[PDB]
Amino acid sequence: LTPEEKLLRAIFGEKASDVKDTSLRVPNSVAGTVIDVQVFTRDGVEKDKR
Amino acid sequence: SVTEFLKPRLVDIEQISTTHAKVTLEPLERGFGHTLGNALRRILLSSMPGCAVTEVEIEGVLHEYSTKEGVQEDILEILLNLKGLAVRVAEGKDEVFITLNKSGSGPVVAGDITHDGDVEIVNPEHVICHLTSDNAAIAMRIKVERGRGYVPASARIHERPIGRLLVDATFSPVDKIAYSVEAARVEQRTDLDKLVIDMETNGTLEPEEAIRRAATILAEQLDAFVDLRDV
Amino acid sequence: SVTEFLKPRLVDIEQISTTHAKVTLEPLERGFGHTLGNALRRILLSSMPGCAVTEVEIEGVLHEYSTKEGVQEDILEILLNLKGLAVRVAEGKDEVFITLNKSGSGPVVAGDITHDGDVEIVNPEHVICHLTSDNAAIAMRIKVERGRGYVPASARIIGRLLVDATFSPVDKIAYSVEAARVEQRTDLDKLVIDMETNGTLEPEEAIRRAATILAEQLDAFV
Amino acid sequence: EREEAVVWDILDEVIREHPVLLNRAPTLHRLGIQAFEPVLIEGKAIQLHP
Amino acid sequence: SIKAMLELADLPASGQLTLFDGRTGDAFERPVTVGYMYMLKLNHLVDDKM
Amino acid sequence: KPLVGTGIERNVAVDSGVTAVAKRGGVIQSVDASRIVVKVNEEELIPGEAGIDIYNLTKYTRSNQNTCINQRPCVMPGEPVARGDVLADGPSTDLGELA
Amino acid sequence: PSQDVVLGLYYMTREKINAKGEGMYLTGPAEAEKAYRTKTAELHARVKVR
Amino acid sequence: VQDAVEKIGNRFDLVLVAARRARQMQSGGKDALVPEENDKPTVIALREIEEGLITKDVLDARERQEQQE
Repeated sequence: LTPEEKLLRAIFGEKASDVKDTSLRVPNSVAGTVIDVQVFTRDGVEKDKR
Repeated sequence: SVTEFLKPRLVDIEQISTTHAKVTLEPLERGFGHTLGNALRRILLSSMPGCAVTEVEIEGVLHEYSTKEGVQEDILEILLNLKGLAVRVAEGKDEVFITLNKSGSGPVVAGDITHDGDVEIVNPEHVICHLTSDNAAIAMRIKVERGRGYVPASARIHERPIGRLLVDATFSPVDKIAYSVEAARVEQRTDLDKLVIDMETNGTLEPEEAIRRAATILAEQLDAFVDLRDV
Repeated sequence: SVTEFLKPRLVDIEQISTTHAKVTLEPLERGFGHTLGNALRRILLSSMPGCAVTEVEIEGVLHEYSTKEGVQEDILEILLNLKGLAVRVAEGKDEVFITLNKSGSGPVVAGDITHDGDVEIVNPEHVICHLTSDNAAIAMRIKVERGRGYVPASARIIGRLLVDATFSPVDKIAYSVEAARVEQRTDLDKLVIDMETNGTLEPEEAIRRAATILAEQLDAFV
Repeated sequence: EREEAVVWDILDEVIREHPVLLNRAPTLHRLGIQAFEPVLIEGKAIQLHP
Repeated sequence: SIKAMLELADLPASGQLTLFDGRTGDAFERPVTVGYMYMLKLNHLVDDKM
Repeated sequence: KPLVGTGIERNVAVDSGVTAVAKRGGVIQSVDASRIVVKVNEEELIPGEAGIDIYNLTKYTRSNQNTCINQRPCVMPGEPVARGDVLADGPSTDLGELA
Repeated sequence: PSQDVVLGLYYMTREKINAKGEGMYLTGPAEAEKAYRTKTAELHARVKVR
Repeated sequence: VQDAVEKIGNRFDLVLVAARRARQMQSGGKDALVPEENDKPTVIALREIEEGLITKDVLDARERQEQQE
């Protein structure tokens, strides 16, 4: 963290950066309807609710 | 005289069918038939109010790109068929909900829609879908709105629950307009003319009401010239 | 609302001269620029009431193709000069007869016309002909009527020569439709009318009367 | 990113007199690159003077 | 054969009709070849190219 | 369909495989936007056969160029069908003709 | 200019024999335009213009 | 820009002089010698050059005066 970021954290104490948002997003200038979702899970990994 | 003109009047309305009419305006002086005909055609073809289907909710359907058991058409084709529904909504309401429940084999048409009496279906023979099984059933909730012009679903300003399907709305009831200027037999003069406007619509709008609405729009837009000043 | 339409908000009238103007109206709904401009153009060119020279008598001249000694211009050019004669006739008169008599050498102009006080010549400096010989005199009996539009001599077909009748004061009208936007609606129309009259009427007044004629033609329907 | 109206007004004021360079391949001579004043249009296609 | 087909359908044998300008209502000075053409929408869309 | 054509449209539509073509003749027992069930004629049964033909239709499947592959029925219940008849139309097909 | 432009300028400047309004005398270009807009004279009418 | 190239003579020299003037009006605090009319610094500089107010010698003289002060 740059020193100014340290001062900003000292003033407002919020700090939640354990994980980074690397998510799938609709590409820009694309509007549509989700018609199918498929989930592939490796053999030996917990299957989520979906 | 020279400075005073003869104002046209609505002399005849001929209703060939429910979706076809001829309207005759007489008398018209030289050149005024073509001027009024073109102005009225451009206003009628562009700026006539109407009512159109905007939202459809079908039970058990999440989006248009799907099928329903016992129905031969896809949901996309059903929405396309609903785009051709001719609905007249009573004045004072810009929004209405109608329902369509039908079970059993047969063509599901517009005459099977349940409406509250403020809605008139002009084409009850319009086919919406086909049910191909005795166990098949369909239950839609259709939303009809008043408007003007063409408002696609994308252009609508942006919660919407999943299942509600947006339909592109063509509000204008006028489909085709033609006009002719023929000779008029008035008193003794021969310079007068007669304007005949042929209107092919979807049956929702009356001919006389259409003519008066176009004339009102033209007069309101001409007021700015009649009061020319720097604004 | 379904009956609510955009009305012009910016109207700019620019006066190049006393007989030339440019009127810009913005914004208009899609397609209304062409509708209004075309309707106004037809009304101003072919239906606007006015007063104009129609018929002429020249002493010693029988046919329009005849020759007159002493006048540089031919008869047809004299008739052409008589067409561009801005004239006002007092209301209640549909027909007047003015006379032009001049002997000498030089330009015979419109200010050498004697009338009965019910006729006003807007352009006294308009050149009617040119006398070349000092022994030559020109005697003309000009008829001025009240009519509508632009009626040529061929449409109206003794010694009377027929002149193309330019009843309408409008000498030129052109209109352009440009793009205009309010908020994010970039499909609106802007109407620009470049207008030129003969001098009898200011362009703004002519636009007002054309719009009044069009509006009164729709009275039975509104 | 939210595409507010004031952003569109700012964009008009930015491009008011800012020339932009148009190029078409192959650039066989220097007239294959020319500068124009941009006029903002609704659509996805460039409008070229005939 | 084309002219016979046009005559059966009560259409001009030249395939040219009289068209009017929708902006002014004035007839175009010459007959215009009006008919029906099979047109395609190629997979070269400005959405994928801007 | 094209109003003006050459006559080869049916060949392309049938030999491309996009359409659903009746393997055996009979009477369409059931029609639906996703399934066609044909009751086969008595002359064309393999001895000891169920006697029905089932055609499951492709509905809104992505193609190699991100286009839509969709099969739409063009038959009614109770309609007789022979061998080689088009039961469903694939993309760019109209009643067995290339569109 | 090329194509339609040229064609238009070609069509407006051609000459026709015995067109409507032949032999008429015109005060200038403005009155020629007025005659054209009033259907008094055709575009291809041989006239005399000041 | 025919008037500007007539007043300067060379297009490249005109570009350089107009760039200096536009930088003076944008980065520096110098004010325009003509009505701005909602124009960008480049167009203002071009108009000033066309009017004859801005030349290379004038810019050098004003720079010398600023250095003296």
